[PDB]
Amino acid sequence: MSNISLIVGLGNPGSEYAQTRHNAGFWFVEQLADKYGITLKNDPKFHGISGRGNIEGHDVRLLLPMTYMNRSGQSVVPFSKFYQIAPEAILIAHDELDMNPGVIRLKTGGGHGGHNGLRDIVPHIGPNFHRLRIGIGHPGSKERVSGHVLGKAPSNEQSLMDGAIDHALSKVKLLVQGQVPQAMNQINAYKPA
Repeated sequence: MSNISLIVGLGNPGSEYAQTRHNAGFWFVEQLADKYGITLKNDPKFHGISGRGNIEGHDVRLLLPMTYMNRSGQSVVPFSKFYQIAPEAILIAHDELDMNPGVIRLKTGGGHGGHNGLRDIVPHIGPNFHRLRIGIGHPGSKERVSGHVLGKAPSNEQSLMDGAIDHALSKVKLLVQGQVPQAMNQINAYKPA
């Protein structure tokens, strides 16, 4: 398998969305960046904030679109095309409504599952990139979905999510080194301690 060479976190720009559940992807990539000392800088050419550096012996790019969530493809697509990165070398971290806080899964392929950031990406690069689905819970009804993803989690649910993100972070070495089945097994087995 392809090594993962581009890791994307999905979310919305600005301090009012930084702590919301819909920025789970940003939390993961920001924390990865600082773990490895990768600096994320403004990258207006690609409508995002990006960085590059060594993670566990491999040269990896990191991207946070600054397009707003529903327009994420306007950053991910031209960036991946410019650097000639195939979908199979891409990991996209995002909030997943269909999984509870503290649940996290790595998935390869499939569609957007209703996720409005992935909806903007699958059409243009196809589906065969990897996803880190960070569970944020489902509020109860189709009506409350928007206020839930656009809201800040209470501290109990947030700890659960952070625990899950910390675990995936510890598996990034397998991902960048091409070890995706092993990483999938090991990420997908997580349960809160």
